[PDB]
Amino acid sequence: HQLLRYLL
Amino acid sequence: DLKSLAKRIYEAYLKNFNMNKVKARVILSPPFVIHDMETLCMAEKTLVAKLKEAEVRIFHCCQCTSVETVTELTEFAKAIPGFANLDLNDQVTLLKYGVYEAIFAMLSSVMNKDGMLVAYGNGFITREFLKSLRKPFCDIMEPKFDFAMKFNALELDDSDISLFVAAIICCGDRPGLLNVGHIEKMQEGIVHVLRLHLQSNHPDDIFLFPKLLQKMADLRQLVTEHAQLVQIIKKTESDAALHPLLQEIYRDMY
Ligand SMILES: CO[C@@H](Cc1ccc(OCCc2nc(-c3ccccc3)oc2C)c2ccsc12)C(=O)O
Repeated sequence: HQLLRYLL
Repeated sequence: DLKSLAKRIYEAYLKNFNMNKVKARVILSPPFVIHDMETLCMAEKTLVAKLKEAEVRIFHCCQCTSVETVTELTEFAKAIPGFANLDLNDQVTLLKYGVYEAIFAMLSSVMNKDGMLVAYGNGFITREFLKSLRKPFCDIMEPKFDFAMKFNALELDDSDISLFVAAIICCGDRPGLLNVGHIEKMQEGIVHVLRLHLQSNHPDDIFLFPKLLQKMADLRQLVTEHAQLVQIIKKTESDAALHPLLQEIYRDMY
């Protein structure tokens, strides 16, 4: 979850 | 402690979501109406410029709305007291399993029995146009109105909703949570402040609290059914890609 981790 | 929790969640909500219930209700009762294919194409020239069969284009525009909402929900979540202190893998897990529940709870605010707002309230798409879509695209639309008409009869306001969406995110039984204890304690704090808020905001709706608890499990089912249609669409429509953010969220769901 690269992009979710990216947001967080 | 938490005599300040409700204020912080409410402020985070108004600060992070471009659309809210007051704005939505005011706009609903002027927006460009999409009611047929020719108005769809107009709206696509006028409203959706930056964002090819029709249903697929509509599917695409819906998912752009989810990507942006997920972006707002992440920022809202970081402002919930306690959340930023969780392990980053837990933060990911909570947003992953919670965003769509939150999305459909909030989408309810821009929907009425006849259709819903689009493009930041600059448009309105009718329920009948959505029903005229070919399957499976039509099928992701109507169950949301079914849910929204009933959730909207509860007449929540933005402050109730902010607490409700916070409760949905900080949810202690999501799969694979590294630290259930800390998350369950965030949850109890929020659900406690919610309970008290509904009591003082809606003094004559004795069962609103339990009713909302029920709306939580209903949204769960709602997302499971939605995720299943999106998986069908993904495997059987060669022209419908899922945005990579949405694809991570949906991976492993069942
Ligand atoms: C593909 O579904 C999305 C979730 C979703 C996200 C957003 C949604 O509604 C957004 C409102 C909306 N806007 C449009 C639209 C159409 C053409 C041009 C511009 C806009 O259609 C709708 C229903 C809906 C409605 C039913 S499901 C859903 C997802 O899975 O990410």
